[PDB]
Amino acid sequence: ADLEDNMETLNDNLKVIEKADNAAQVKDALTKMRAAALDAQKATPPKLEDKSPDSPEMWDFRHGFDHLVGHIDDALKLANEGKVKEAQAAAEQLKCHCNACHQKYR
Ligand code: HEC
Ligand SMILES: [Ca+2]
Ligand SMILES: [Ca+2]
Ligand SMILES: [Ca+2]
Ligand SMILES: [Ca+2]
Repeated sequence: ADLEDNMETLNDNLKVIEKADNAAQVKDALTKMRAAALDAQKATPPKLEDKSPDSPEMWDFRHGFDHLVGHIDDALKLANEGKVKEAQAAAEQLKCHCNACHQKYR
């Protein structure tokens, strides 16, 4: 549903997470993020123009959303187990996924 908007959704919900008060909020943000990541994973960034879905760049692109959903799952667990700050920290550790893709395909 538009790659810009998917990316806005991940960004945004990182902020709510840092600012959050209780796991239920954090739980909801990570939900939004996960869906965003799966939707984004289906799109074609401008730099990957006329690259066939079997190209390494488009494989690598889709791959990058896979590691990230993993780490979002791994953080959601902490959420459902009431463990806020540790999930608020796991969330921070997600910026490792953000940087790597961007530097390649933004
Ligand atoms: C590739 C597998 C990506 C990962 C993982 C993340 N981002 Fe991304 N982002 C990606 C691309 C290819 C682009 C450019 C889209 C375009 O319109 O050119 C972006 C852009 C953003 C932006 C800017 C959005 C805007 O208003 O134009 C933001 C704020 C952003 N991305 C955030 C973001 C965060 C917070 C991520 C980790 C949780 C993250 N992205 C991962 C590609 C990829
Ligand atoms: Ca746009
Ligand atoms: Ca924008
Ligand atoms: Ca928008
Ligand atoms: Ca905004």
